[PDB]
Amino acid sequence: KLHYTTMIMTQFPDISIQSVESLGEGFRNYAILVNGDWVFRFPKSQQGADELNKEIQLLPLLVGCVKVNIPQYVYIGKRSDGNPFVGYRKVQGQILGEDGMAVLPDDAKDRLALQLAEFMNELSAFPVETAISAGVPVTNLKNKILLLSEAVEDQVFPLLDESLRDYLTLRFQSYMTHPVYTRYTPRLIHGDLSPDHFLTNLNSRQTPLTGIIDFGDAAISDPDYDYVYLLEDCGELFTRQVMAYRGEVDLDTLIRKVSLFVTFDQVSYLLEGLRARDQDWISEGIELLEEDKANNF
Ligand SMILES: NC[C@H]1O[C@H](O[C@H]2[C@H](O)[C@@H](O[C@H]3O[C@H](CO)[C@@H](O)[C@H](N)[C@H]3O)[C@H](N)C[C@@H]2N)[C@H](O)[C@@H](O)[C@@H]1O
Ligand SMILES: Nc1nc2c(ncn2[C@@H]2O[C@H](COP(=O)(O)OP(=O)(O)O)[C@@H](O)[C@H]2O)c(=O)[nH]1
Ligand SMILES: [Cl-]
Ligand SMILES: [Cl-]
Ligand SMILES: [Mg+2]
Ligand SMILES: [Mg+2]
Repeated sequence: KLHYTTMIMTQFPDISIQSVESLGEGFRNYAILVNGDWVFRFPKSQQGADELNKEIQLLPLLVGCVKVNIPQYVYIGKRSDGNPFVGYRKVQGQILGEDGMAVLPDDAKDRLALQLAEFMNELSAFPVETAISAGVPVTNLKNKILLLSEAVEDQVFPLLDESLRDYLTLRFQSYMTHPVYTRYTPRLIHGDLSPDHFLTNLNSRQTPLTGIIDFGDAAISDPDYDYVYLLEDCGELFTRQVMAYRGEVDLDTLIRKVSLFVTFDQVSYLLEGLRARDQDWISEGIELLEEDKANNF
């Protein structure tokens, strides 16, 4: 508390702090709300610092290209050399969350699907070279999944029933051996496009999506990756609606491709629990892998 407030007030003489409250946190950042108005967002690691340095350069170039609100860093602070933090006016609205889309009526879901399709479209139109110049990495997704499959063999396979191992090997091979999945034209992607990052004003019937946050995973990569959490967290029906508005073709094949990404996400989630040495997380991740197999076959 006093730790974050002292850094803020030392570095920003125009901020007089009357209230401070925790707002949210993810794997890479801790966010607090100052005076009900300002989000101060603090990286949790050097990797978080790298991602924030990317966002500092990228987001100002994106503001004028998207039709939702995104964070605009007004305050740029430093913890010490190479350790930035930022402050931005809260992106307004209600975070939708996972449990949000499940309850929404048809007209609202239709409008949200249209707005998300448009947002993805805008990212796919953004000049890749400008993004790279802003520190956005070029992530060859085929090579990333190859490295993942090696890690799984080493760290994950020992924990599994051989039948679940057989399933995972099948999923990795189904992705890796099909050019229909592995070849793509790279684009700027958000990289973590899950509904915990969707800000809404459901009072607006026709334009319920108002904001998107957390661009820390932004990459030049496969645009189909930005469907992964739509499928995992919003469901196949909604995901297919977004795909239709975007003019995707052969949705059965595309859904299969994204479902492979979902499998790999479940592996990744377990690997994070193994890295953290969290037995509850490990057990949860093993269960999610079993559910992935049961849901697909
Ligand atoms: N909370 C419970 C859920 O947690 C995971 O899903 C969440 C991901 O963890 C998030 O992403 C983060 O973790 C990823 C690796 O897993 C990273 O690549 C990414 N950069 C991180 O921001 C993503 N934004 C939302 C998604 N619902 C499990 O998969 C899911 O089964 C489980 O129900
Ligand atoms: N309502 C609201 N919540 C925010 C805002 N910025 C961050 N948050 C919350 O803080 C959490 C952590 O921020 P995020 O950038 O996603 O951190 P990361 O996932 O660790 O990279 C988010 O998931 C939100 O819950 C904002 O502008 N408005
Ligand atoms: Cl992956
Ligand atoms: Cl398969
Ligand atoms: Mg986040
Ligand atoms: Mg992030």
